[PDB]
Amino acid sequence: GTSKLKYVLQDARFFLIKSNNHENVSLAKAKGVWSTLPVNEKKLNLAFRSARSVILIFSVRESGKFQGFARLSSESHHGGSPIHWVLPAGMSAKMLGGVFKIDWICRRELPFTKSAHLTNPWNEHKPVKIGRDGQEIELECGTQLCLLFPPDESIDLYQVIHKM
Repeated sequence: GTSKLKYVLQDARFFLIKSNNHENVSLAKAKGVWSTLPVNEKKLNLAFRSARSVILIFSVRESGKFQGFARLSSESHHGGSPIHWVLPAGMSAKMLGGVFKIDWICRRELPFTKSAHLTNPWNEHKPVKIGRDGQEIELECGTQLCLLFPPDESIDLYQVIHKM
């Protein structure tokens, strides 16, 4: 192991990402991209310039779990291959903001039952599983949450350390 992981998380910022469906998280896992609404896009872009690592922790609504976490490797950008998200009905892809490139750090799941002892001071100390899409997670909460995930032996953090 967890040492390179701890190095990546040192002084990171953490954001809760809530997805309405598994297909979008699977797309993000396969393509290494994420997109969010502009209010969250601006917060993530500000954070990306401000911190060594900005970590997105993903949870699909009604799943009762986190599905993994990833590190921003770029600010948002527009143009390029349109990502075929499953949009929330109404659902203009034009309503989305730009595309963030992300490097996955752990693609394994963690059930909420394992994070019930972690509260997020930036969301009224509610359990860290609770929060709107884009909710920032305080440093210590976010670090301990990431350390709870089962190690993902498929990922080599040597590559993402060099991007810091």
